[PDB]
Amino acid sequence: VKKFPEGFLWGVATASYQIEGSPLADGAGMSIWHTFSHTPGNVKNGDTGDVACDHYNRWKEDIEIIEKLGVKAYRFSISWPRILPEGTGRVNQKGLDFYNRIIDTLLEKGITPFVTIYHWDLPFALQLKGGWANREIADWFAEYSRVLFENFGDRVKNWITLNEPWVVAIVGHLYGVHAPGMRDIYVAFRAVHNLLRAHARAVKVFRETVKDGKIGIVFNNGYFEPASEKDIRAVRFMHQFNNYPLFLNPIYRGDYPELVLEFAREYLPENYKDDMSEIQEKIDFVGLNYYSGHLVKFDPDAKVSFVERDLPKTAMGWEIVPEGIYWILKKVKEEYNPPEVYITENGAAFDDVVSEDGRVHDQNRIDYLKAHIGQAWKAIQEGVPLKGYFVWSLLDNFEWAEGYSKRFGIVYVDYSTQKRIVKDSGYWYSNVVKNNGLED
Ligand SMILES: O[C@H]1[C@H](O)[C@@H](O)CN2CC[C@H](O)[C@H]12
Repeated sequence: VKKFPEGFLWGVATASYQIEGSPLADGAGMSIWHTFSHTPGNVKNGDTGDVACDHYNRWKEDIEIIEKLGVKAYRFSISWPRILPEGTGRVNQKGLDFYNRIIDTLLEKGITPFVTIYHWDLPFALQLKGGWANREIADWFAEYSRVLFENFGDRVKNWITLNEPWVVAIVGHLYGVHAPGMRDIYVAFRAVHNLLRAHARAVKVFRETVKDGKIGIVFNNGYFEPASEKDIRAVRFMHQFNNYPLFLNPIYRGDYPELVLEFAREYLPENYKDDMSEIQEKIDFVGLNYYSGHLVKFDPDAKVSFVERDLPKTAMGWEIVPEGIYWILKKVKEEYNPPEVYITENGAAFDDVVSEDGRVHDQNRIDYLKAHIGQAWKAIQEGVPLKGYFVWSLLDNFEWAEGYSKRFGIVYVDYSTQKRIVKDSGYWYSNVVKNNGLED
């Protein structure tokens, strides 16, 4: 058997825009995901977050599912424009009320809330003022975070400033595949830098307002392997750029990673080091998301291309490489030694079907999760201070530019009826949580 530490936090995760629907209900302002998805051509099948899983109405039911599964922690995000419809200034009590009910319910049911302050749904009003490209967002984000802390910090004690700031910056502002849908490398690197400044300002406000809780930040990570000797530097660059070092080198060491500076120095503000002392504001934990591995080789035509491997893949076409989760956990301890780590997302999209027996037989997803949980266990045996693990996601949901076409839930959602059907993977996970680990 593989038993986890006493009190290890088994969780599930969601994000506001992906599950809630009702984006303009009760005085909410538009987000950049509302306006991005309502722009033709941006999202597969013209899908939007208008209805999603209708969690805005079905939240009590969904939490009852978490409870019934015995899951111990719920990572969810707050929609900024539900709270401050113009991004700064006016606070919307109905927005606070929505999350207050969720928080109180979780606590009543003995489930630990982990709140993601920013999970990509920037108020559209702030995008008009440049959004993450504008240095003043450190102020706007600080003011937003302060509202959350003042209203919820008496009850919520575990906070995450930003979800995947690499994606926010690069996918949103260089690739243009996510909101706000821009393709400018100078903007994208100013967004990187402003994300860090905003994160640090929020941590600073947190220390002034919630003297009893913990705060961290969540990064996407891939397991990059070289296509050979030589290539190994291509791997070094992808790790430094795409993984936690882009942000943790500033936080812990006060500068960007060496190979990021080699590639991107000219795109960063001329005097960006002036902000590094503030960026080093102390954090309580590091959240790592992990899903996939990539074979990487140097390619002269960022000087990196991916090499497709004949490995099992998910419906995203992502290679399944469970040892990657062990690697990234080892590597983060070795590089920055954060006092606590969480796996804040791990999961898989498969072509789920409801069988004639009314069940969803996702053995592929069970196998995926089991292998990664096993590799995480290993890291713990070797001294990584991993305190919890969160499955992405509780529910099938709006998967950004792929729309509803990609199902990551351990619970199936029939969008025609909003019916929830717990998948075999959800039942399997509940048993893992109950046993505090693998093989009964
Ligand atoms: O739905 C998104 C989520 O909002 C992000 O935090 C990153 N994720 C990685 C896998 C899947 O793309 C999931």
